[PDB]
Amino acid sequence: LPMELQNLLPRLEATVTDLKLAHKLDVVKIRQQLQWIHDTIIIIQSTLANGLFPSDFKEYQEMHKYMNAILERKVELFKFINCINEVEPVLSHILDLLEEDLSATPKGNVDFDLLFDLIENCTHESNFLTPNLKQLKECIDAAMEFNEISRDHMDTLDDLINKNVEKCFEIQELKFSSPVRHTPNFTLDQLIKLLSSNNNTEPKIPNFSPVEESLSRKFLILKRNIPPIEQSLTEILPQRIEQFCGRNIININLLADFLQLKYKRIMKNFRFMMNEIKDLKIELIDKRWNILFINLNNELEYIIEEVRLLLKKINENDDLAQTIKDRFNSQLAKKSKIITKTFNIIYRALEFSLLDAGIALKTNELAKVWVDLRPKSDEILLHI
Amino acid sequence: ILPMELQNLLPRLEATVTDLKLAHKLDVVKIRQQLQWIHDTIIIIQSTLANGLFPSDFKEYQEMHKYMNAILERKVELFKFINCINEVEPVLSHILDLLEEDLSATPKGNVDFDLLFDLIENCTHESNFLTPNLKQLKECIDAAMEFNEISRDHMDTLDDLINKNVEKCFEIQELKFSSDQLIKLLSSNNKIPNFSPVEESLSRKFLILKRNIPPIEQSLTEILPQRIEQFCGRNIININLLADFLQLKYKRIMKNFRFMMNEIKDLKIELIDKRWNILFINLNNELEYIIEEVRLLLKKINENDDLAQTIKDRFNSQLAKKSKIITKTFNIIYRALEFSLLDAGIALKTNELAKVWVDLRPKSDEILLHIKKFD
Repeated sequence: LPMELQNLLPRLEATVTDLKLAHKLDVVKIRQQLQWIHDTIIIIQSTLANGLFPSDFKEYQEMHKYMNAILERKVELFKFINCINEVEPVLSHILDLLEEDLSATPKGNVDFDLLFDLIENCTHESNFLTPNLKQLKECIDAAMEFNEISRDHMDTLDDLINKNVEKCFEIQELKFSSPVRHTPNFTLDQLIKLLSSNNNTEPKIPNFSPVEESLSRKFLILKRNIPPIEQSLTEILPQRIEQFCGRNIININLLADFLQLKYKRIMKNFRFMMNEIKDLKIELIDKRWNILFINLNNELEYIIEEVRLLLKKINENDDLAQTIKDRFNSQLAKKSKIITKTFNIIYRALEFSLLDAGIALKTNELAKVWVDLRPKSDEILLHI
Repeated sequence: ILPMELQNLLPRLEATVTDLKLAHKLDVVKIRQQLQWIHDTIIIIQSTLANGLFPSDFKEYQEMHKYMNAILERKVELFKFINCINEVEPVLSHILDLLEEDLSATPKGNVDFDLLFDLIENCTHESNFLTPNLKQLKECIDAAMEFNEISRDHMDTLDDLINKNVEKCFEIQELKFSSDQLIKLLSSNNKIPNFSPVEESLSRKFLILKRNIPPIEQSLTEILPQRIEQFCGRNIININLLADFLQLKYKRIMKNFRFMMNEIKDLKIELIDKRWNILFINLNNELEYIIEEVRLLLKKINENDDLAQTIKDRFNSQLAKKSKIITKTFNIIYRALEFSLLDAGIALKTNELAKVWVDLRPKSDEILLHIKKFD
């Protein structure tokens, strides 16, 4: 934006630098360059007097664009302030030499000529200095950090949180797209085998399929992704508080105003994702354990009935062949053994507390009948 | 010894490992070793902090200052150190995403379980060590950086500068205590000490001194922000003591400043006010005497009647010449009242003289005006 000023800046540091590291008073040369600096200072101030520099923007966040504008050519504005803040000490260097060369015997009218010029630079120095150092420099630093907290920190966390919500959804699409649509039939032997696998290894997803091995793994990465995000939503409050008050710039009111809304917006979105994952955990764990136990209770109740029917038949028809009576006994033996293996493994399984109150009771209703029937089974297989 | 030196054995190795971890494609058994190595190294690093404690409650101590300096010496390296360990969680997430992309049901899954347990094993040690250590350590480095800036580069500088002003202030007085007319030059002027044309130089040395003050005085009201910021802003309870130390430093420097201010204010009276005062004391004294000179001259003319033309003409020319000086003097003195250089006190003496001269000047003037009539 300040094309005119860019052409001047290089000579400015060159002259200031020359003055900065000169020990000889060339009264003629020093006068020339000091006068130049004075005129150029005024020029820079007039161009920077709200032409293309900070003014009250309390009206709208259009200032965001002006901050972005600063950062584009921030390399240059930093260069300007560094030179101008060097001025006061540069002039002080010049002043010592004047005092050192200011012998009583000579008139030293040169000292007057230059001190008037020096103090002439200082008045404009002090006028231009206060806005650039106090406001412009701070505005670059504030806008630099504000872009960090908004773009690098807040925007990134929203991206992360959204991707966690999609992974949340991506998981459900795998569950629905599987051999087990819902309520999967199993064999009591296999139910034992799989239930017993889980006994041996917060809960984990049961293995209905090679797909469940996948869902389990995918869900584990999802569950581990959240804490860093949740850390950063308790840890961003400090960085948000610091800039919100510490900066004490004119437009800070508007910035903190905006950031508070962005944080509130993303915190809502965060709580949604947390809830979605909570709801998913119940589906992929509690529900799965529920249906498995419905499955158990179905087959358990049936094979318990089968056993009761066999007992009835043996007592009613003890007059039949030993081929028949031996097959009847071997069946009752085989069936009884599994029923107790089932109730044992059930009763050694932690997940029973997850179970819906209804289905847990069905298992318990079956349990009660089996404590009555097993002795009646056992006394018969005693004689065999 | 240095605890940093123990960690400095293998910091490059930790960075190297994560560098290749960032950009690894389809590495299985190799990755298992790499990850495991990092885990063990991290625990070793956690133990080094325990042996020589970078984060510790030294708040009770005033040896904090020593501890700052120690950190800043090797701070260059601690940034390299901090940067890699903070990168761990996101680096492993990339690995996990690569692992998740493998899929392949049971076969890939079995290896994946060995890996995730290893990865989450890295993270417990990363997160435990990483968060507590580096949070406080990074703050402490930044706090130490700023604290030395505000104490050495800002506060110590201003003390040096203030003292040099007091030295110059003193240096001037030694020259004042160790060493013509300005006749109408007074009238030309009509606050410049043009009293000693030779030592008009000393005033210019005072002028630069008077000009040096405000930047210093600016910096003593603009340091309060930087002092207030660092005082409360720092999260560490350790700041409380640093705040106390800076408050004591500031009050010490502020006393020295007010002394230097007073010293220069006292000096200004001695160079500018006193010299102006004596000039006008001197003029009033001359004025009184030349007024007297006139009265005697008037008396001589009147008392001894007949005198030589040579004598009567000399007497008259003196009376004329003396009267003109008296008014030139009154004129100058009363114009010093406008610039307000003349003390209100010595003003009264001039006024007392003025009154006697308004009674004599007619007696002077009648003599001269008869001579003026003659043509």
